[PDB]
Amino acid sequence: VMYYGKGDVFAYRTYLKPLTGVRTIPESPFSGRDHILFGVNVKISVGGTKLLTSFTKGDNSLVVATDSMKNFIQKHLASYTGTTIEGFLEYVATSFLKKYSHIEKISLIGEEIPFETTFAVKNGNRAASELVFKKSRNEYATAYLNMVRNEDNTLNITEQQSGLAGLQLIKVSGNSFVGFIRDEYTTLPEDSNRPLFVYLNIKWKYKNTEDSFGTNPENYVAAEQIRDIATSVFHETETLSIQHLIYLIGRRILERFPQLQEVYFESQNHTWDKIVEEIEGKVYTEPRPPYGFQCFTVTQ
Amino acid sequence: VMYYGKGDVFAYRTYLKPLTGVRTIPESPFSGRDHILFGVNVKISVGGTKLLTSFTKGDNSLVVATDSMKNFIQKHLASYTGTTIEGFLEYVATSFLKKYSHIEKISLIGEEIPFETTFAVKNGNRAASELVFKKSRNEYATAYLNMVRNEDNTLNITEQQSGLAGLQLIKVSGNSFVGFIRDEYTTLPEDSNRPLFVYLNIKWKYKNTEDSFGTNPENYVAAEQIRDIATSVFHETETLSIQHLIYLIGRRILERFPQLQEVYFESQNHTWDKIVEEIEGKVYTEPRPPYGFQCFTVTQ
Amino acid sequence: VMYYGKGDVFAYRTYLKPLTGVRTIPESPFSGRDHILFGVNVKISVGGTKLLTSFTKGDNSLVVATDSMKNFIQKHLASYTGTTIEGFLEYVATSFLKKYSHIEKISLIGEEIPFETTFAVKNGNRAASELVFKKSRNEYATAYLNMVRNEDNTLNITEQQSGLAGLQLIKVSGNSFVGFIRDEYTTLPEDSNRPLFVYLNIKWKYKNTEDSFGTNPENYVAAEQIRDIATSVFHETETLSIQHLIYLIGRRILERFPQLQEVYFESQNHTWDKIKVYTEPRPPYGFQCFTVTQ
Amino acid sequence: VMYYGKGDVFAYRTYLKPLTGVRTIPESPFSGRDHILFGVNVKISVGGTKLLTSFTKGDNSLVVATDSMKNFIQKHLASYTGTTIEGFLEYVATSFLKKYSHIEKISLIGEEIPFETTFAVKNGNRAASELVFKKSRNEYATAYLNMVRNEDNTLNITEQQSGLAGLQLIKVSGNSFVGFIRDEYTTLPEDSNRPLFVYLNIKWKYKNTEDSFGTNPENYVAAEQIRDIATSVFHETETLSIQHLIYLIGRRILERFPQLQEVYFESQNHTWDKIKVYTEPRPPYGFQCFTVTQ
Ligand SMILES: O=c1[nH]c(=O)c2nn[nH]c2[nH]1
Ligand SMILES: O=c1[nH]c(=O)c2nn[nH]c2[nH]1
Ligand SMILES: O=c1[nH]c(=O)c2nn[nH]c2[nH]1
Ligand SMILES: O=c1[nH]c(=O)c2nn[nH]c2[nH]1
Ligand SMILES: [K+]
Ligand SMILES: [K+]
Repeated sequence: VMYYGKGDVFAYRTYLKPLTGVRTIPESPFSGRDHILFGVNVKISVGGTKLLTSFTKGDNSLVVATDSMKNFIQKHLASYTGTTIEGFLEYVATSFLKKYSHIEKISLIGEEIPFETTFAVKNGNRAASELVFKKSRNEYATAYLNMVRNEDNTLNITEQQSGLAGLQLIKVSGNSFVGFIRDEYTTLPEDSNRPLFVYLNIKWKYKNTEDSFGTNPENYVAAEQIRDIATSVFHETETLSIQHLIYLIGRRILERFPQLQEVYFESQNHTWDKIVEEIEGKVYTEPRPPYGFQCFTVTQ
Repeated sequence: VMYYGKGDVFAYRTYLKPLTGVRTIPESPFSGRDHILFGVNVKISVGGTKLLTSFTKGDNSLVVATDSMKNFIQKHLASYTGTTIEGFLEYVATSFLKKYSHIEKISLIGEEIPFETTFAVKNGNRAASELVFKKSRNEYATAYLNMVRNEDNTLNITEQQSGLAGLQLIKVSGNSFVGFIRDEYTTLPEDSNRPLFVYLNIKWKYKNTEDSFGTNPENYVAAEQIRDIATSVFHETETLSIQHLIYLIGRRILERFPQLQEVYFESQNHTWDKIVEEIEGKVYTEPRPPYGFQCFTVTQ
Repeated sequence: VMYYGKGDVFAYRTYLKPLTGVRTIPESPFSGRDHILFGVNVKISVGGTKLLTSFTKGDNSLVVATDSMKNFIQKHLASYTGTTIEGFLEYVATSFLKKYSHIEKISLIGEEIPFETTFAVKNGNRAASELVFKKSRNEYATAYLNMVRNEDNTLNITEQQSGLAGLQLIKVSGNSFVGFIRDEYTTLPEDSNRPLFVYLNIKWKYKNTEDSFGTNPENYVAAEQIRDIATSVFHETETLSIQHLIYLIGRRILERFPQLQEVYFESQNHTWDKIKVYTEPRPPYGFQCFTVTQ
Repeated sequence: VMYYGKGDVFAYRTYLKPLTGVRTIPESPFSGRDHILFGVNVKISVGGTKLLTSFTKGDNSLVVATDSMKNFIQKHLASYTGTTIEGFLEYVATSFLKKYSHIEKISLIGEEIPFETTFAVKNGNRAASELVFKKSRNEYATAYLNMVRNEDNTLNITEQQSGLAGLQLIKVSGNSFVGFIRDEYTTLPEDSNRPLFVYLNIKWKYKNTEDSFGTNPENYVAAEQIRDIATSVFHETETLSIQHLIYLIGRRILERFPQLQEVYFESQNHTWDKIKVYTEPRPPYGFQCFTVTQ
């Protein structure tokens, strides 16, 4: 392996081109993004056989400084005319490989920095502010893009993924976990009504990469819509495990978005413990640190 | 000094008594709390001259185990019949001092664990879920209560404060910081239009402690309403500094809530830097770690 | 209340004047600091009645920008000729009030950024490097200073404290917690041999503020020495509670350092649960606050 | 993909069998581990075709609860008779696949929880305590193991790696970064003497998996020794980049440990900005990934 790059390249700008013309689904009122305030955190990693002597000899002749990669990313947000985080990564990647022809591969991760609308009273009228936004530390959209320059000097995307990260959902009732193996290592009691608390990271892969860029926005799959499917499916279903929940969420995603090839889940179990004192309302509290987790792919 | 206690006592319960009958203000649509899902993180600290030998001699005869304080808090959330985090602390404090008459002082901090409504589709109807909630890592309500047992064995509250913590607001334009001292230590340029990013922690003190408990809920001041004043005032005003912004927020709070005696601000400045590369849309990025801060009290 | 300032002002300096000639105590090998690499994280807060209109009117005419406070701190680490973090805060505070006559009060917190030595081979000899250091995220020295300008324009120290923060100590045996109140709320079993795991913040106040500056280094009390007293006392004693442990640590500190007026403790209990094998507990943690005076 | 498991399974054990008889190298004093106190944080992941219906139908009949995996790990630390974190993972993996025939693959990550010795006075003599240890939040040993059940029911190790994580090293001088591309996007000045601050994660693979278990301790490679090689090489060399530094560290590791097949580096650049006085940079950090093979 031989890669180098820059992480935590934050970039914020106002008045990105709005995302509109999206295709709606029953589970979500999402209708687009006004993009008055946009933020992204980018990680860039590059490689190429011509970088060998920067490691073996200390020869920096062909090294793009990682500080310069930071400048490159931030400058390209200023000139980006598109509407999605996926399209921004494609713009950066194509531009970078065209600039530096000795680079054979670039990998980009983009994580949206989400902001929420606030309201203000102007002359007796309370209405959405175009100026003041709340920074959110909750869920956010993500994107991943890898691109190569082939031996014949043509350029190709080699992996593209979109995602939703940081979603934390608790369902207070309507969840069971029963019927699991009870042997000499089992101290977990059967529970026909637990308050299941799941962390969800969800990623999806398009059949056609062009659909990820917003160029024809009716074919875009928004992380907001995926989020809203997840919350609806969790509500609708008596869950039998996190495994079965994420299967059902994935099936619903692929049914709603036939342009997707597959969907990938990383879930964690953070369910609260019943308190020690006997019960009045039932009371729960934080568990010990060990957390369950699941990784699962659903394909068309 | 001589105190001991328990921190990070989390307690979650469903169907706390709803908060309704609140008094509205122009800046906020807040109309109450449904309390289907309630969470709080409590810190308890106690003291008393009779605890001396637990330090000086290792005699635990009069020590309430901190684990037992945790049990006490969690059990009392199960039996609490009120509607506010302030009233919950009062219930815990009065009950604890009545149980343990050798304790002379108790200090409680409560931090709400906020949850946000989600939506689900049931038989074609998309509507607020009573089951699935999103855990929020954004702003949250707080409460502080100190109570003593006097030498004559009567009980009194000795300090009570309510608050809002973790509010992060960015205003993209309509902020200036000019006219400050320019001397041999000054490298900051004058800026007539900066994207001011402030962290706000806001605390308030009632004239009459009973108004904090929800018993007559029209006299309650909700952290939600304080939040909404802060966002409105930030929008309405060309800011001249964070100092002047928090003064104006405080004045508006005290005007809207004449039952409050004073309001206290802890603010931090986290404003982004303009990027190094020249500009296309202007682009900003994260600053170096040093952050400005302000502490300020406004009184009636 | 009316204060403003800057937090997280980091400053890293090479070749500060070495701290030497400190009095060594039996609990600790500490005998000074080479100061090849010295880092500090400073928080500055200032106030004064003449700042009122910066809040009430948006008038910045008397505002020292917090960014300029950051520059002031960093520049003064470059010019500081002393040997201790306490002396550095004194230098910053005096310098700042002398520079800005409208400031009536300044409060400073300094946290040392600790570095540890590393091994290098030089001509076959393994020894501590003079060039390569390891950044530590464990315990660290602290200092606190509040200074005011009086109406007669004299400057006065109103608060001064030194400290050790972030010390995490576990003793595998020789600890009990028994005899506490058992009632309707008690589920904790009595335990005659627990692996007590304590977090310790320890603060001390000098009888004579001059002793904190290193001017006469025989009178300086190093956070390293306080750490080593804490571990020695923890080892020596069959503990009966965290309360009684911190009492005994504090008594030893005051006995070893008669120039100290008081010691202050903030402890937390992070003892593992028994499943011998132990594991991490649930989040609630016990804590204690306690002062011993000379 | 179809896996599930448990993360953050902490387990703390006293008096593990000591690691002794290790081969010492010139860069490091390391000569074993007393193992009075031993902590590990384990992540377990398992899979198998027979788990399909636990996802597709909600049938838990073949689900080992992740809580039970936690119990399994913790109990096996109590019964483990070996001397290394790599050997502990092997014991857990073999034991788990032998217990649960429907599991076809298991992946384990183990992170050592590092403790440091402390000073105590015993009858006037200051010495390392056998009872009181300091919890360290600095660098730590790691191990990784993947094991599968074949169709003929043999068990096979498919991946195995050891590591050192969280090493943070700053070298005050003797580092350059010059000669890189300067174009429209370059604002970074050339620097002939920077205080290079690197974070290092270092991983290695043995030629013979048996060497990782400590069974023959002369062949074990301790994370402590890798750390000390890293600091020695950093010291010895006028660095020309992080890229070239990690190349030289890796070459020295493979020379000192011919039983190793490869070394892998994940480095990050956290060098301070110059305001001599330096300060913390803005958040963006450089990083490098690089493998050296024997
Ligand atoms: O949903 C769950 N899946 C699991 O595998 C599991 N194991 N313990 N609890 C659990 N809950
Ligand atoms: O609003 C501000 N107040 C201040 O005191 C300050 N100092 N630098 N920038 C600043 N901005
Ligand atoms: O040392 C202790 N002090 C306490 O107050 C306490 N309470 N529970 N466990 C405890 N341990
Ligand atoms: O060691 C370095 N390698 C790099 O690639 C680099 N880029 N900017 N600074 C750097 N330093
Ligand atoms: K719309
Ligand atoms: K209502």
